[PDB]
Amino acid sequence: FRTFPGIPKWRKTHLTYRIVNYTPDLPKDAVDSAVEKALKVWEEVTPLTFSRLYEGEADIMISFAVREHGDFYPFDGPGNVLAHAYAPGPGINGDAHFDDDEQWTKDTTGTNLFLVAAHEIGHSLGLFHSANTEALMYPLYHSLTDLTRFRLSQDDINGIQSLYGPPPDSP
Ligand SMILES: N=C(N)NCc1ccccc1CCCCCCCCCC(=O)N[C@H](CCCCN)C(=O)NO
Ligand SMILES: [Ca+2]
Ligand SMILES: [Ca+2]
Ligand SMILES: [Ca+2]
Ligand SMILES: [Zn+2]
Ligand SMILES: [Zn+2]
Repeated sequence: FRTFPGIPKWRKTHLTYRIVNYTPDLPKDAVDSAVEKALKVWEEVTPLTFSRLYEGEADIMISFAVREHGDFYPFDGPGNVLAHAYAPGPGINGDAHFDDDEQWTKDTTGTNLFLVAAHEIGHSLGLFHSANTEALMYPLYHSLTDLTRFRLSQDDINGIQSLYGPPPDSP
């Protein structure tokens, strides 16, 4: 696995997130659910937990945008770049932006928000891209991915636990 230069990481266990805006592609509940599920994937392999804020500045600010949207990395329209996130830290760091020129769906008919979100939260937590072709952190989306068999690879777990450690206990 790979981390960010300087190995940035959250210095606290209880993190907060907030959905800044909503895409027209899906109903609000579908967006909230996808994000919650993406966060759950990581909470179960670390001693971290997440709480939602509806106002103010949360650690992880989530939003949808198109083309130029404020940062040094404008989106490219439909296809190619699907989203991007920033390493742990204050301000824009830890935030995740989704390209709304993509057709976000709850399933795989279009671009599954859950899968992409899970990958982005990986960056928000301090993980960069992996060369391991089975890792969630390997930068490649495929429409034929089977959601029912989704799970983190050992490379993703090793990586995230090298930063925050494993959960205090297990079933
Ligand atoms: N087959 C495997 N292992 N797939 C994982 C994987 C494993 C298990 C289940 C699903 C997936 C796919 C998750 C989707 C990951 C996103 C795919 C990358 C799309 C292109 C993109 O948006 N790239 C930017 C890079 C921007 C750089 C611009 N210079 C990025 O990465 N942002 O975060
Ligand atoms: Ca932030
Ligand atoms: Ca795009
Ligand atoms: Ca869209
Ligand atoms: Zn952005
Ligand atoms: Zn990525």
